[PDB]
Order: sequence, then C-alpha cells, then structure tokens
Amino acid sequence: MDKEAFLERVREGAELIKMHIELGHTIRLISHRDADGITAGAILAKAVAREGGTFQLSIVKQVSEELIDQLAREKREIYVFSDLGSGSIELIEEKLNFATVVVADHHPPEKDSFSTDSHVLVNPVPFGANSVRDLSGSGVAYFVAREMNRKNRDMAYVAIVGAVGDMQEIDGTFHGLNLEIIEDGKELGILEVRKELRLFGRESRPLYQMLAYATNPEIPEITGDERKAIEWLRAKGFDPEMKYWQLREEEKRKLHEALLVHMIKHGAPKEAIDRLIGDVVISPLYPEGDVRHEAREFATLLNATGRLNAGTLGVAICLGDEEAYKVARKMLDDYKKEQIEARKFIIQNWNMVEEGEHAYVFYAGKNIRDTLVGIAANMAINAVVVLADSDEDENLVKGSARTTEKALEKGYHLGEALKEVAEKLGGEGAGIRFPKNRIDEFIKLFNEAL
Amino acid sequence: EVPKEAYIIQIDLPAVLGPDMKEYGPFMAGDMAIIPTVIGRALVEREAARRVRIFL
Repeated sequence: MDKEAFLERVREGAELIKMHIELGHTIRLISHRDADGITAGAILAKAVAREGGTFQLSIVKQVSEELIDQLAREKREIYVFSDLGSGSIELIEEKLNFATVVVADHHPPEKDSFSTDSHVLVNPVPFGANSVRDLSGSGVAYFVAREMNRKNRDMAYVAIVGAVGDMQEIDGTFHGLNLEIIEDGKELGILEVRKELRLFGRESRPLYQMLAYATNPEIPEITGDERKAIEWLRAKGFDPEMKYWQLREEEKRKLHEALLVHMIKHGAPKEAIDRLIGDVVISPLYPEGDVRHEAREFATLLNATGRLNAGTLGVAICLGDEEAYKVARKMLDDYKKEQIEARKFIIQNWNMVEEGEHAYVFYAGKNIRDTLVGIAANMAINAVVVLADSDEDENLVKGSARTTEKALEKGYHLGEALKEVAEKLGGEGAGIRFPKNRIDEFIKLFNEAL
Repeated sequence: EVPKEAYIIQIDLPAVLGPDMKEYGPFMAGDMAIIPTVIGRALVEREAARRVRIFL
C-alpha cells in the first residue's frame, strides 16, 4: 500500500495547515454530511483549535459548482476539504487556484494529485489502498490531525465512529490503516474492541428491535417482523424488552449461539452468518447505555443530525459538547413526534387521495412537512405519491413517490417518469419539486407517465 | 490577544471586522466558527448564534 508515500502527502497537508495557522489565517473547513464527514470535520476543527487557530467549518451535501463558486467568492487563504473533493480536482484547482487547498479524502480521485503547488491531495487510494476498507474520510482527517499534533490521537474513537459509519468493517473486522487508528485508541484507553453481536442497537434498542431491523447481516424469519422477534426471544428465555448492553457476558454468548443456530437452520448464506458476531467498538469515555458509547450507534446519531440539516451540531457532539447532545436529543425526539403525527394524519385522512390508473396522489397541504413527505407515502403503503407545500419556497410543492417490486413487475419506474413530468411542469425531478398551481396538471401527467 | 470562542451560526451572515482587525465571515447558516467573543456573544443574545464548547 506504500504507506510512506501516503504519509508524505499527509505530512505535507498538515504542514500547510500549521503554516496558515501560524500566519493567523482562517482555516476554511468543508466536510460531507454523513457520519464519516461529520467526524472528519470534527477532527480537523479540533486540530485547528488545539493550535490556537481559527476555523470556519461547513457541513455540505456535496461539492457542487455553486458551492465552489461561493467558497471562491469568500476569498480565503486556505480551504481544507474533508471526505470530499477527490472527484472534483480540476474544479477545485480551477476556481480556488488563488489559495492553498488541501483535500483529505478516500474516494477514488479524478487525478493522482493537483498540478499546481500549494494544492495537496491527501488520499490513500493513489497509493494502492482500498477505498472502502483501508481508510475512511475521517480516517485520513485523523492522519492529518495526528501529523499536526500527536495529542489529536485523542480523536481516534471519533475517527473510528466515522469508519463504522462508512462501513469499513462490513466483513466483521477492521483492515489497513484503520487498524493503526484503533491501536492509538487502545493505547489511550478511549476505545476497546469487543467480539459481539455486530447489529445496530446495543445501547438504545430493546433486544426485539435489535433483532427486528437487523441488516448486515439480515436474520431470516426475524428481520422485519418485530412480533416474531419478541416470540423468538421469549422462547429462548430472554427479556425482549431488555437492551443488549444490560446482558451479562454469558447471556450475550447464549444469544450469539442461539442466533447462529437459527440462521444456520433457516438457510442463511455463509457470509451473513460469518458477519453476525465480530468487532464492535466501545468507548469508556461515555456511559454504557449511551448512544455515543458504541461506534455504530454514535454514527447513527450523527447521520440523523446530518439529515436534519444540523451536521454541525453532530460535529459539536463529537467535540465533547454535552449541551449540543441535549439539543440533538430534543431535535430527534421532535422529529419522531412529527413522523407519528404524519402517519396519524395521512391514515385518518386517506379520503382525500386521487384515484389514478397508474398512481395515487395525496395532497397534504401544510399539514405534512417537506422532509416527511416520502416517509408518509411509505406509511400509506405499509398500512403512491404524496405532495406538500414547501417550507422554503411558497409557490412550490415538494412531493415523493414510493413503490415496491410488485410494481417493477411491469416497469412502473417512478424516477424515470417523474423526471419527465417535472420537465414538463418546469421543475426538478424519487422526489419532485413543481409549481403549486399545477397540481392537477401533475396528476393527469403522472397517470399517463406510467 | 483578543478573546474568542466557538459558535454555531443559525442564520446567513455577512463578513464582519473584528477588534483584532481580522475579517470574520461571511457565514452560511449552520456554520461552526471560532470568532471573537464580543461579536459572538452579541450574536447569541440576538439568537443568531449558539456557543459550542471544544474541550482541549
């Protein structure tokens, strides 16, 4: 993997950042929206702050031409892209040529490096590293921060959270440079690796829900149906209302044995069975039973804050801000409540939908928020197109369409035709935004679209 | 030196000169930034910013 050649780039980028900090410049950080990007941004923000420097961090959905235009118009001395940028080397080199830029990323890059000086690409991939298992974005951010200052090793766990968010340990164990990071954590006592049930929900979920929506691996005849999960858990002598962390080690072992027996007996694939028990990263820095205590659960929290346009709040959580954790809990709870109320509203008012030859259309008005549209449609299925007035715009309606394989049996491709109708109505086209005064015109154009 | 803290900015904000003769901003809504406390605190009381604690 030629680690020395990668470390050369790492040291270069780190040195650049430190140089600009010592010059008193504002380090302009830009990172991605998921757990990997949020943890990366946190790591770099702490790296800058620890040197007594000044940063400005933005958590974005993706690097776009418009975003690069905005950043360019900002006229900074230095831009650092985290978990982003590799697919946009020329763009960044084109519009940010006037400034120092560092790209710390792990996605397969458009080029091997930048062509001009003062622009450094810190990416393990051009050195032979596997993008999806050797290091995540937060991982390379961690390497850079560590080269900046060894103290930043105290962010190891944070990095690993990102790593788990990026599913770098999809096969039940860590690989490549990730391992290094893990060791750092181990040396500090800020993380530990357990051989346990790799499923989501060991900290905050009842056993029955931990089994119910288990993916990677999936549990045959248990995944999906919570009732069967409850029955199965009561049968094997477990408290289905109990949480995994509350189990003793022997009880955990018995759970593993029982689940493995079940999956073998119901013809689960060997890979899935081999992925049931494996590495699970824990941190003594947080109380057991807390979502931050385990990497996957922490990553789940962060992703959740990311989707609700509060990625920076998640960053603050990674930085050790308890207040931000509180606010985030409140926010997620309120969101959940909104979801419940949306389900209740749409089920109670299913008498307002429009009967189509190819689709259903439910206009909720202002009663269901934009973001809740899609999940509303699904909730109308598990009990289809939903529309709602946009909160941002005023003359705009945002809508989402959901469907199953039974529809795919005869094409019925939603995203295909939705693009057509959105094109006809003068809107973007999956989900669709279009003029509120053309809803009727949408409906007719959607039945014919399929 | 000028006292500064870390904040989450709630709304879009144009660039602003600080007591250290350095430019802070412009800010996109939701940006996290280290800015001089005199400005940050006023932004917080105006409810345009939130303090965030970075434990070092």
